[PDB]
Amino acid sequence: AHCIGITDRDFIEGVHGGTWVSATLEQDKCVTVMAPDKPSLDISLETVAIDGPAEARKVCYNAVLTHVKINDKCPSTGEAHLAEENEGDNACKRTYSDRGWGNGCGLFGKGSIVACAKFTCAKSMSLFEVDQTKIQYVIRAQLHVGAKQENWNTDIKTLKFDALSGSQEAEFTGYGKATLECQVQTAVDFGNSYIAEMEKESWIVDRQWAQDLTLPWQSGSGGVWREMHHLVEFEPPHAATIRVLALGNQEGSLKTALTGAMRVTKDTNDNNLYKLHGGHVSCRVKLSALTLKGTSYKMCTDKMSFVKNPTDTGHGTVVMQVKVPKGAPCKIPVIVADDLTAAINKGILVTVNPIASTNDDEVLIEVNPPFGDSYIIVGTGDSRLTYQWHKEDDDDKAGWSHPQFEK
Amino acid sequence: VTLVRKNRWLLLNVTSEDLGKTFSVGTGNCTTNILEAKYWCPDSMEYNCPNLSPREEPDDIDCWCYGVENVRVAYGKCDS
Ligand SMILES: *[C@@H]1O[C@H](CO[C@H]2O[C@@H](C)[C@@H](O)[C@@H](O)[C@@H]2O)[C@@H](O[C@@H]2O[C@H](CO)[C@@H](O[C@@H]3O[C@H](CO[C@H]4O[C@H](CO)[C@@H](O)[C@H](O)[C@@H]4O)[C@@H](O)[C@H](O[C@H]4O[C@H](CO)[C@@H](O)[C@H](O)[C@@H]4O)[C@@H]3O)[C@H](O)[C@H]2NC(C)=O)[C@H](O)[C@H]1NC(C)=O
Ligand SMILES: *[C@@H]1O[C@H](CO)[C@@H](O[C@@H]2O[C@H](CO)[C@@H](O)[C@H](O)[C@H]2NC(C)=O)[C@H](O)[C@H]1NC(C)=O
Repeated sequence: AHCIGITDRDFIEGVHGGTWVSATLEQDKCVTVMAPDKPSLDISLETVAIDGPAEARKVCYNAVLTHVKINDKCPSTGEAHLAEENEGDNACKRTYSDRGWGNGCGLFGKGSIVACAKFTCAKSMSLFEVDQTKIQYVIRAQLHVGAKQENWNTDIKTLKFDALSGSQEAEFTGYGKATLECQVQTAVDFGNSYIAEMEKESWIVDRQWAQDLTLPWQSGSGGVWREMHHLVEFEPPHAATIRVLALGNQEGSLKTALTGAMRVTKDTNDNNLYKLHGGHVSCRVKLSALTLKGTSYKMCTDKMSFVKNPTDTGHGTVVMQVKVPKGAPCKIPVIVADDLTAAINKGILVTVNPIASTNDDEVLIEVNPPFGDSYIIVGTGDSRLTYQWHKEDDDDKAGWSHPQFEK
Repeated sequence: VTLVRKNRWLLLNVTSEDLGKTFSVGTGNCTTNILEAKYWCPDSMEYNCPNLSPREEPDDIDCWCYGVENVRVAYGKCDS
């Protein structure tokens, strides 16, 4: 029933005799599935996300240098060394400086000089491996039974999926069950893609591009920084000193490069859940196990009333809320005719076999009237409810496709 | 300034208060002209101070010693 609350909607029609239908679920869109003698089924794609992706790399874009040591030796007296060269948390550079009289060397020429600095990564970008199989996606399912809007959330069955999760059953008490075989289709190939994270912001990036970044990177589980020299600046050496400086924060450059990349929404509650954008889900739905409640109910013959007058949904359909004070349990007779005399239903009833199980029940009914002038008729006799309607013929937000038969 | 004996090396630990100062070390002396130097912090620098001959004028160095061997200067760039 919740498709009514959703702007972008599509109607799947099942052919009498078929048991399966095919539906394409896009994000922020809803699909109403209708089959003869079957209750209509609203299905919608809530979220498509990846949960707990293994961290492949970390890429430091802001480094901090501390404790700079520099050693040197006069020409032809041997190479100069530091203990830090053996220390893995140190970025070092070996080079030579001009030496001679004036800096305490008896020989004029290139003398050895080495600089080491303690490397600490202030800020790094995380890179996650996205597993095709660990990809999760959630689908909301609901029926058109006559529930008030205020109750929709409690009637919605939530179907959780992952890649190769198997078919998921949606069981509705009194109306049977529907079965969903879904296959998730992502916009991005994950064989050549990382999930990049900087601060709160996330993106989908290319693996080769990320590996080719001239920046210090750390392996999974960490404990070692490779290519520190990318964020360390060694100025041309003086006789016995070298100015070593940490490079500017490369946050800006990184963001700039990331402007040309798709973005990912990190889940608010969970720090490990990453919601994907634009993906769609191809679903195959079995309806043969769905049934209708109140098929045995006698038709409502008592005076009913409109709690909510027939109102346009924006989908080209009409919703009304009908109160049944007496006669329950009973079937609510609903048709959409050409006039007040004819009794041929020209409208399409979304709420198949509307019933009122108890007295003073308020049943929400949706129906698709034909174009132009028609009359909505609820119940029969002189106490019946009538409401003149007109359908503009203008374009509506709802999409209709060809009815389908699948064995 | 503080001067400490560390293994083979003699450590000239200077601050901004020691700018341009010459100190009598043993039988010789040592001098530093390091604008960069302020007070001690992890953001530090440590390197050699060349032992120069009696008439050897400093060249491309901001720290040196006359008659003193194995001296290294160390300083911080942080403010107290
Ligand atoms: C830190 O230490 C530096 C090194 O000094 C060395 O020399 C000895 C004497 C000790 O001081 C040791 O600590 C060290 O090994 C100091 O730099 C040097 O300072 C000395 C002392 O002032 C300077 O020596 C002087 O040089 C003058 C050069 O001018 C003449 O030189 C030629 C010969 O080379 C003459 O023929 C010409 O006429 C030139 O005019 C010279 O005139 C001086 O001689 C007179 O003084 C000495 C001692 O006072 C005395 O023995 C002699 O008989 C004369 O009366 C003297 O030889 C040296 O040039 C200078 N070197 C540099 C590179 O600056 C430094 O000052 C010191 N720092 C502090 C703060 O003290
Ligand atoms: C240079 O001198 C500073 C100042 O004394 C030294 O920093 C001291 O280190 C001790 C621990 O050894 C700590 O209490 C403080 O960090 C400093 N103390 C004081 C009183 O300032 C620094 O370690 C020296 N540098 C070297 C290379 O020895």
